[PDB]
Amino acid sequence: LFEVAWEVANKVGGIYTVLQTKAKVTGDEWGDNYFLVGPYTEQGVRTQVELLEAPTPALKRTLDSMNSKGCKVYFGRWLIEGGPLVVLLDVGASAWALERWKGELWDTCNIGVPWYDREANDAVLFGFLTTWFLGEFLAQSEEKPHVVAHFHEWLAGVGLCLCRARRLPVATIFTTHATLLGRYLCAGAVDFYNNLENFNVDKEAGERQIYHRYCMERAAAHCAHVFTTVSQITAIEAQHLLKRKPDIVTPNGLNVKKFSAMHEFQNLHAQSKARIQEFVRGHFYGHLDFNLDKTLYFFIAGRYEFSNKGADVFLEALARLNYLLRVNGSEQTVVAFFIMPARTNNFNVETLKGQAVRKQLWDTANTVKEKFGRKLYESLLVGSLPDMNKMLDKEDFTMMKRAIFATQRQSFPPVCTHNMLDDSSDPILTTIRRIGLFNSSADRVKVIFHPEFLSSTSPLLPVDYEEFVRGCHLGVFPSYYEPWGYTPAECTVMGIPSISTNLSGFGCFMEEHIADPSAYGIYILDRRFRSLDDSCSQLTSFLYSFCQQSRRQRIIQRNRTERLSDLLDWKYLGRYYMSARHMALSKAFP
Amino acid sequence: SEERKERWEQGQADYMGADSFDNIKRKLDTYL
Ligand SMILES: O=P(O)(O)OC[C@@H]1O[C@@H](O)[C@H](O)[C@H](O)[C@H]1O
Repeated sequence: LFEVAWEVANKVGGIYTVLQTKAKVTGDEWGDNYFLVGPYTEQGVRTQVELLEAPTPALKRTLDSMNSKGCKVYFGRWLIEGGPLVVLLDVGASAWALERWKGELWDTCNIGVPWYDREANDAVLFGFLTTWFLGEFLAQSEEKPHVVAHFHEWLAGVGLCLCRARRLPVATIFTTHATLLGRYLCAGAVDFYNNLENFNVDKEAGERQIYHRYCMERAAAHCAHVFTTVSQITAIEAQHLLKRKPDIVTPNGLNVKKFSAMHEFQNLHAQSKARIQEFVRGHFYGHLDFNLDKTLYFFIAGRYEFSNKGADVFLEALARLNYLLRVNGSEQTVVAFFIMPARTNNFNVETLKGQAVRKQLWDTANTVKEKFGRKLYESLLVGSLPDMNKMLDKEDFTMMKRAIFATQRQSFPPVCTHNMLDDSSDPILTTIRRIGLFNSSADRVKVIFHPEFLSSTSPLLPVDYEEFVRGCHLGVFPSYYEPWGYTPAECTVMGIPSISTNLSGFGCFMEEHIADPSAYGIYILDRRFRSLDDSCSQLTSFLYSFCQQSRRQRIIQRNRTERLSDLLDWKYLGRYYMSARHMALSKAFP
Repeated sequence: SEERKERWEQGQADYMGADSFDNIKRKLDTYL
């Protein structure tokens, strides 16, 4: 089997980890016949692949022919789990025959590529090199075995049709991840999911300069023996856009890091949450007037996309929840984190000041408690009891009093833990100001914006992304245009409830495999057949419902959501790949 | 076909002409 992908040497997308995790199961299935094809990169040979100068034990002549004919190729082992047998093909080794190749490419699949797009030319030459390698291999393989070709990415798939143009007896599988033109559709201020039946595809690809990319994407999809797509909604949009119904859906699987004990994922949540509290205390010095044992932590993560990630709907849902909580007379208060990496400079002076004040209060408490420990030790040694008539000392009260005096503050706490480069055009802050969330004492919803990836090297919040995710109570991911969705899957594996939509690939996948997806904590929405107001009202209702449960009910919900990690593991998702490969083999040669 | 060289060389990408996608469909379908 041959895996063809452009993300073997560079980590530009999530395909890298998907392939790395799938390599173990694919190798276990295919023995020593598992080969992977990828481009050669100067930056991806140092600590990314162990180059094997020795010839392949089952393949010696083709490498010699390829090297003698001018092109340069390398064999080796990918520095990932399992046993990978990877080949790296240089992009400049055969850069001297682009004109001849495109001259003989006119009659094959009739694709044209602009001369100023280096990436498209590199993909085209990669496809030519791959089809040449397959031709050489089958010529030198004595035609004894049968070769199956699997393609994961559209740049790497351009050569697939080339194989179909050479009458090569191989099984052709085309797998796509997302539509490139669909990404630009969502920014056109035109409804996309409710108009899926009518696309003027040719022109919208034309004037937007993405015509040829979609052209060979659709050519590869049509020419392939079998076509696969990541999720159900992505399959539907491919059918209504590429005019070809995918044979089967191929959701992405993720390896799960099991623990010795089932409940350990709870303990990792217990301590990590504490690390959050020490932060929020520091961010709320002089305004800590609410019980912190009755506080809920919500968060939304991922790339800084406003409409495509559902930040706005989450914001007005939280505003509605705040309005509702001020009429029910409840004491529950929620804190919402926005891990939205944006462009920022420096830190916020007030936030660091709050951290320093918290540390100073801790130091004062430590000194007073050490003095109390000394006095109590002496009294216990003499054989008495502390009557608290000497712990006053008439001196520690002075320092504690001036500490409390210093803690006093008049201005409101800030909403950002950084300093925005621009503030008149930042959507998040404009929406927050518009809806009226200023972290006031009378409010019941707090907003914390941290436009930076969480890392242990940061001065404030000394935790990475994984620990912070494990510390929260419920992740809200109201995705709008999300092909598959990795963050909700990661949260589900970690063992926390999540809120998703059927529009997202993960939500659609979960909705069609488990009945009644409400008792397991995966709160599904409906942004496809409902208006924005209905969706936000349903989200507010879900948020209130989550706020309604007790601690025991939350423990039940998290425990039940933990058991769903086995569903997303590759051990279960490999069945779809097996079915697709078997169907391709049957279609090619019985 | 010669007049179709430059149209896909520097990126004209004609779409209301006689070079639509179906013009590639009805000759690629013969490949299988
Ligand atoms: O999940 P919570 O509602 O925040 O409960 C708080 C903590 O949750 C889990 O870590 C454990 O059950 C702890 O025993 C409990 O103290």
